[PDB]
Amino acid sequence: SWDKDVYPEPPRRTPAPAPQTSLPNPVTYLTKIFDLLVDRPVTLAREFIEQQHAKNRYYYYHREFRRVPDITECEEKDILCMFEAEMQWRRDYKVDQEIVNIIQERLKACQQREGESYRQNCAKELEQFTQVSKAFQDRYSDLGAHYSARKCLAKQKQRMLAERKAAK
Amino acid sequence: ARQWQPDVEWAEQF
Amino acid sequence: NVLQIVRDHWVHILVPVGFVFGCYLDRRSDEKLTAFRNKSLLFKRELRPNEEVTWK
Amino acid sequence: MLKIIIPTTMLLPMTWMSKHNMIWINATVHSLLISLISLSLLNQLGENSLNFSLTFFSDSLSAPLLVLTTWLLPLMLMASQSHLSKETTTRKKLYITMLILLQLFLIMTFTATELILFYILFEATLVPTLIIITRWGNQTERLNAGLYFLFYTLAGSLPLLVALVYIQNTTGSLNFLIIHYWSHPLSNSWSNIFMWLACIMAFMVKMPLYGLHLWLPKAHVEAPIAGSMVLAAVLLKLGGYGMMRITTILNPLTNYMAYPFLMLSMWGMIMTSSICLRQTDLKSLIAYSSVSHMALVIVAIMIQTPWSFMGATALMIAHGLTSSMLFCLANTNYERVHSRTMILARGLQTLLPLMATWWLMASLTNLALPPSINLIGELFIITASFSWSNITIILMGMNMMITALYSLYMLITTQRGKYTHHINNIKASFTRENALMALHILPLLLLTLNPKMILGPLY
Amino acid sequence: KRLFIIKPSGFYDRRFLKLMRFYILLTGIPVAIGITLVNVFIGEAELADIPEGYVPEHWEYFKHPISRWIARTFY
Amino acid sequence: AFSAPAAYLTHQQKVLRLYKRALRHLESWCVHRDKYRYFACLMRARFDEHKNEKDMVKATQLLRQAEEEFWYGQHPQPYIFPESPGGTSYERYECYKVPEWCLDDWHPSEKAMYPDYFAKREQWKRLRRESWEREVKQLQEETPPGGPRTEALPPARKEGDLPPLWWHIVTRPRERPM
Amino acid sequence: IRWTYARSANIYPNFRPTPKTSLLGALFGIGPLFFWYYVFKTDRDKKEKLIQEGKLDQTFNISY
Amino acid sequence: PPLTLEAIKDRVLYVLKLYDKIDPEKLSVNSHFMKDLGLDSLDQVEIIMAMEDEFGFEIPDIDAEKLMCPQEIVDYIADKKDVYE
Amino acid sequence: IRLQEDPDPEDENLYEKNPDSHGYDKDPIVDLWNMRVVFFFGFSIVLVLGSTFVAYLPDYRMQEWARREAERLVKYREANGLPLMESNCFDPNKIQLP
Amino acid sequence: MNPFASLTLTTLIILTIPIMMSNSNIYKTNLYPNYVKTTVSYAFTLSLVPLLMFMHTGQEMIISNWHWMTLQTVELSLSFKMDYFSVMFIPVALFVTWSIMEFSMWYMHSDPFINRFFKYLVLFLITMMILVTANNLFQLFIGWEGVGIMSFLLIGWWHGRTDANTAALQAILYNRIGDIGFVLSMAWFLTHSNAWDLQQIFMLNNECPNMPLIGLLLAAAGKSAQFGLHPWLPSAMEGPTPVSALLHSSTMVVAGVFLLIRFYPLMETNKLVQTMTLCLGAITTLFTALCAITQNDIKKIVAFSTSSQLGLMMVTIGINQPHLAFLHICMHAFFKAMLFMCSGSIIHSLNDEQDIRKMGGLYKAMPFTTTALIIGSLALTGMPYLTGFYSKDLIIEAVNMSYTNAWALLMTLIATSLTAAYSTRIIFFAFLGKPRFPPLVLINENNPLLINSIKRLLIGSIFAGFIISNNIPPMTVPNTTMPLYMKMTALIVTIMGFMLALELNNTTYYLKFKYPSQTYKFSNMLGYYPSIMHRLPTYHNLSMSQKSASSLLDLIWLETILPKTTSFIQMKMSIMVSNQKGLIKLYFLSFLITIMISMTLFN
Amino acid sequence: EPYPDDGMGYGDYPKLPDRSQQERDPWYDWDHPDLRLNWGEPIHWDLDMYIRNRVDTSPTPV
Repeated sequence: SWDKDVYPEPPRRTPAPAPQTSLPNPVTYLTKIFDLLVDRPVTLAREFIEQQHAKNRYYYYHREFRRVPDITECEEKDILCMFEAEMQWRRDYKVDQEIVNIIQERLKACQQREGESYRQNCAKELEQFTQVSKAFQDRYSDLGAHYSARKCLAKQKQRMLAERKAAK
Repeated sequence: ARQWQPDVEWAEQF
Repeated sequence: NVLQIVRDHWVHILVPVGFVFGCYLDRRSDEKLTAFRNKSLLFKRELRPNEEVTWK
Repeated sequence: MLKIIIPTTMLLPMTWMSKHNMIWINATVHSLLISLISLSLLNQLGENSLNFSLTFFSDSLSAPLLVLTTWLLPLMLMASQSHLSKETTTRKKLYITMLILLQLFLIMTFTATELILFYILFEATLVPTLIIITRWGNQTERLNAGLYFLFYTLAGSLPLLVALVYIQNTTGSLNFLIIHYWSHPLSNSWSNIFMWLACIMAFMVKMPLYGLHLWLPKAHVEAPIAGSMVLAAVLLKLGGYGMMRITTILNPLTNYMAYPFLMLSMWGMIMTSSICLRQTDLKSLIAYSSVSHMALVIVAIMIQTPWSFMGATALMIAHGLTSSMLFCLANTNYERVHSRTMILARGLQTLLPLMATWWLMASLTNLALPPSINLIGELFIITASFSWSNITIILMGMNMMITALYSLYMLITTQRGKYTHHINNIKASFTRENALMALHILPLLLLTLNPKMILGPLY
Repeated sequence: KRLFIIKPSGFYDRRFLKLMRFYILLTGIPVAIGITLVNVFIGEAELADIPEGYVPEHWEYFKHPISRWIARTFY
Repeated sequence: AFSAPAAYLTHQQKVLRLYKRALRHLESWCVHRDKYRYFACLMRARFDEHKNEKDMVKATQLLRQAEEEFWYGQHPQPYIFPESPGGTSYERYECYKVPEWCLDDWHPSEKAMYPDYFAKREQWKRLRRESWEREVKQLQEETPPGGPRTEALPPARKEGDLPPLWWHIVTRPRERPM
Repeated sequence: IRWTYARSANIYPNFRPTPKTSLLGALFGIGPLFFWYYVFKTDRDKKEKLIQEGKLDQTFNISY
Repeated sequence: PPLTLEAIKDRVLYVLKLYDKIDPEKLSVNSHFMKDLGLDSLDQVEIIMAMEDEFGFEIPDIDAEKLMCPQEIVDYIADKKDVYE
Repeated sequence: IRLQEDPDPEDENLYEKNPDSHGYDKDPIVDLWNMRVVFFFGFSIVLVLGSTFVAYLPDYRMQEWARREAERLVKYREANGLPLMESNCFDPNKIQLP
Repeated sequence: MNPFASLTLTTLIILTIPIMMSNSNIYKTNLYPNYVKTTVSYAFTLSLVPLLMFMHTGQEMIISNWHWMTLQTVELSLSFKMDYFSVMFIPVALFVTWSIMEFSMWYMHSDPFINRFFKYLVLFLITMMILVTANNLFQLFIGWEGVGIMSFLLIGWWHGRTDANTAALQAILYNRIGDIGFVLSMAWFLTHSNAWDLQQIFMLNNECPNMPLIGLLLAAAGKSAQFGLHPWLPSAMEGPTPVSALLHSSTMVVAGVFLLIRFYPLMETNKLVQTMTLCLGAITTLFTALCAITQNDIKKIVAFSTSSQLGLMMVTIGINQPHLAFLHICMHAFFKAMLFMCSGSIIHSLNDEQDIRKMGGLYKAMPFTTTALIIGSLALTGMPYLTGFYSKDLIIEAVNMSYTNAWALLMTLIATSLTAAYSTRIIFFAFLGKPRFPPLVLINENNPLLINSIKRLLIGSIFAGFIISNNIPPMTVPNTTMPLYMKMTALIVTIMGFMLALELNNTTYYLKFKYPSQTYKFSNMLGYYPSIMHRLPTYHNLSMSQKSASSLLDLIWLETILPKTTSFIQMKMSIMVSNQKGLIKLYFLSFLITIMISMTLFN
Repeated sequence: EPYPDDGMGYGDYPKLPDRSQQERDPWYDWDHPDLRLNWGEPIHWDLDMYIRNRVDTSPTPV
């Protein structure tokens, strides 16, 4: 049920069977035996369980957090606003970690899927992960074990001052 | 074996 | 022989009663800290009909 | 947190008013139920701590330690039953009361939200531990060990009290939440340097640091089985918990000031693991291994990186379980042969087969066979140190090799070879001892399946 | 020409193993059966967008049924 | 079963031990039986050549030189009997050996499985318990005033008396216990 | 018992600060610590210098 | 391989009979090599080596020198191999 | 030097009086009930029920929530051409540089 | 494709069922070993299916079934890499384990804890399967350490033997010294590539640096008993012969070569690491073959041959020919396992006699074992169109036809000659000649288990190389054209070694005695590496521990510095303060002094 | 012979010959067979180092 856009997979191109020999193919008969002995019972069991699940269907919801004022707009020593903003920053930290995870999963799946042509046919995913890794490292790397919204803000300010100096 | 308890020599030091 | 059983095995009621009492006192302390029950900027909602507190 | 605290307090009246026959049974049952209650604390919101009240809060760091302490109490009672059988009812009740007071103090220390209250409870643990060691120890050196333990810890702690009062005066609050949220950076001045030293040194003493670890071997060797179990599993971990908590205040100076303690811990781990190779007493060997693992934990804390902190938490829990189990396994042999000399009892695998398997599992965990939580913590610490310096791998790998060597040397000497001929008092292992070893081992192996529970807040 | 084999008493270790297995299974087998029944019949919840004007209860944000029950009962 | 050692090894015993060591190492070097027999007869002739030397100093010097030759000519990997010290099977069955005192700790149900054996064991226990006092008395009587000057133990002087300190030798675990 | 006592308890009572004991203690106790300080400090300082000069590769080093 | 006492005696007498210096006819279980037969010490060493090669177990030198008789060799082998019949 | 009682022999094996000692006490009934209490309330209850409680503990760590939010953000940003992860954690405008 | 994953996972999971049933009554019953053997045989039969699917369509897969834990941006999950290496090695290892267990049933029948022996063997197989079928460095480490621990347990099967315990500790020590490199590689990959999965590691590390490859090389040297860490494998023969044949002969030792093969894409980039691997392989081959030449224990000879073959595989890796290295692993499994089983049969027949000098004239006494050993030795020495010919002949030809360190190539050729030499040694001393074993003759090879177990491996040795080589897809460009002498170099060297070994062995018959040469002492004493290396470092480390860390610092100097000195100062001050004089005249003067000093100092 | 009085803590303990337990005669019936040691015998200061498993000082062929 996973979204294809979030988890892209290249279209599957499977060569058609083109036997050139009289000898029976063992894999075909073994696979038919597997289908009959295993796949059919498994499919029937899953059919029964899915019927049971459909009999009592209940839903769970994905929580939505409204955006709250950031640390930049929080006054000094304003522990309420600082607490709200820091919790928001931590949630965003987790979300960015998950984003990096998704891109890395794309990377590994591409490495496996392409095969011996991984170096060339996986370039786009590698570029995506390179961009994401650079962004993530700049935003969150080196903050330390006691990472806080204030420290990330200070790092961003340091980076911006360095950029202004580069502007000269 | 039993837990060591002060002897006379140990007591005499005090 | 109940009188005998309870008279010499009543000590087994102390700690569970302690758990019950601890739950009660913790709920009281939650009562004390209700200032921003629904005054946050994240979970602040309009009380749904037939509701007086969001228990927060 | 009162859901746990109040029942623990009620444990004392139950123990005192229980019948002479039923003291151990009631204590064990209700302590186990309390431990079951503590498992609720493991459910931790990722972003924020569980702030139960102004006084008490729990996070992904305190929760595992609280669970460990609550679990440890029943195992301690089970282990201590045997050697206290001759003792009078009042003394047995006093021993149980000391254990219960220790659990209460440790729980309040772990859940306390104010550094001054944490200090009061963390120092308060000395009294029950000191009483246990110096009243129910079996050797003449129990008194000297108690003096060393008490004075090392107090000499470390008192400057911490002065520093905490000074912080209260300057920042205005010692509540951990406020300290974390405000947390102004420190400056590199001699006064701030000495404040950093005052904050760190007490926990550095509690977590046996090379040069400040002398108390640990004496105390663990000379203490009764329960006291050794608490000291290894929990009392050492108080230093790690405090150091992880206290490090927020000392942000910048930690880089400059870490090098002495970092070098001391890194070299001391090798030194103590080597010491274990040539030790002639089983308890002393276990204690020195504890010292080495806590040195790894100290390195993790000083580096101040998220992976290092996760490894530190995992290692703390895993080591507490493994060291307690090792002490209990040694105590069984001590009770049977009434000596702690490793050479005296040999070939015990033939005589006591299942205890041999318990020893094997404990030693494998000690040498960090994956996917043990011990290995998870050690590996995370090792990777964090590798980021800190690639050269760190040499010492850490050497320590891993030495740890494997000494663990399997203990296993080979005690449980392998020909049985000591003259010793005739070896008797079939009791269900109690095997149950204690299983209660130690099974939670440790199970915790591997879900390791996020012991990976700490930074997870 | 059978010869007696001198070995340590195995009754106690075997007894402990039997008791440990019995006490583990006493609640495991019921627990395993309960888990299988719950998953087979009650099933896991389906993710659905919050209907407009509805404020879900805290337990309604977790997929698994037993997790929902734990969240409702104890948290 | 090992006999008590003596304070020193006599010159004859040292020569005999050298002879045995040389023959065994030669057999190690001479894998095939025929070559071994030929060179072994050679070695026997070598010993016979100075078998009858009258001067003890000369014989001692000869023994010393022969030992030096042996050390130079020792096989780097001499053959070791499989169960001998250094052998592949030395102490292999040690773990299977279990002391007799362990049976006393058996649960009564376990002892029930082998009733006749435990009846015989009780008989042997009675024999030891009765014999201990007389054995101690005999050891005291035979022992010289200074003390035992050798590890050798006296045999039973009179009928109805077991050899002193006999229990562990008699009841030693079987070589292949299984 | 004598072996265990001599190897644990009797050591300090029969120890006297001597030239050999003092020098060996100094060397084998504090010597290694300063060697490891030199090594780690030099390595760390070099790493920090490279980072400052932007001449170190951390392209995918996003997990410290 | 029960290795009964009679088998041990038979094999020891086998080895000794195949020994040229010993004349087979006068060889007996109680024929001391030193006294009844004419074997010297080195012959004692050789015979002990032959026995240990025949049974595949090494007789320690201290015990080896004291045998001085075939029956002694048989009983010592029985003791080492735990032969009770 | 003192009148003291002889050192007690090694504590009598609980097996001798009761072969099925189970340890835990001299009295067999208390031994059995102590073993039963330990086994039940630790193995059956704490380990099995506690392990199940930990295994199905509701995900308040927000791992699934984080994954869902990340999926939404990735889809939206890729659709709109915006970079997958912005380099600035906080919007530059709000910051007032010195 | 759908059946592939299910069958591949079921093959591994089926093995665990006997371990789970160890708790049940079957463990007590005699049926447990047969049940374990039957489980292994069924697992092999199932494993054949995925292998056939791969042969048909190259249906490689990666299965991440369970998500263990997500650590910030790093996800650790249980992932199985069902690629060519795993899909082929699983059947070979399962077949070898099947034969070895059938043989063990006969060999270990007398052993009281036979059920424990079989259970430990199944555990080792499970750990090795984890090692082979791993897509994460952490899961591979689980397999690595599990194999090490199982080797420790099985090698010291007889706990009574002090030698066995020493061998187990030695194996653990050397393998841990290797594992230092494994930990280094894991740390480097996590820190730089931010992943422990092989796929991301390959993707990011286009040009792999040196440090992680050197750490992997150290781990491979530790597991495969390369020079400097080689002693543990020969000492491992202290364990029961089935344990040696299964783990320390054909399956466990190959782990390091398998570790390097798994990282072959990274290995190609770095030239220095390839050269180091080649040199280490050459050193191992030459040294181990030379040591084996003069060894008088059959198990020792076979173990040194295994070490030399591992060195040859490492050389193949150094030549940048990994798939040939994997093929050599596969074929060595068969023939070396068969050889060790034959040695076990000889040992059992001759009442636990392992010295070749005491074994002779067994060619007719044991016809089937003699046939199995002859076939195995021919395959090991590269006899054409046997299992060895398909792997070793290609390895030699590729080594010649490539840019190579000259001494490495010379050493490899000499090593092949020495392999022929020691095969001749075993055959000549044991099977040929006149019987030198003790009089009572108990030779009886007529056991169905022994005969069938050796039969399966004999058929595999004879025919497997052809089948595997033909079926596997071509993975290297062949060295089509080469000088005739280059092509025949392997046969020429092997035959020369055969001739020289046979000539020297015949000279032993001659009634001439010469005192040992220095070279013979060097070879027989294993190069003196054991004598000096196992004594000088151990003595210094333990003595340093006791003399310095335990006493000079812990018990003397630290105590003197912090505690003792402070206590002494306090005691002296207490003696000063409590002068115990109590004279009014004395301390009232102090009052006067205090008053004057106060007036001056404090105004 | 006592250890030299250099303040290293050996004190009265005898300075026995530095021989590994392997060197001791295997055939003798030692009180403790595995350790090749006798009851009441002075125990070498470094016995744990010199046990049969651990360092061996036995004479070598070369």
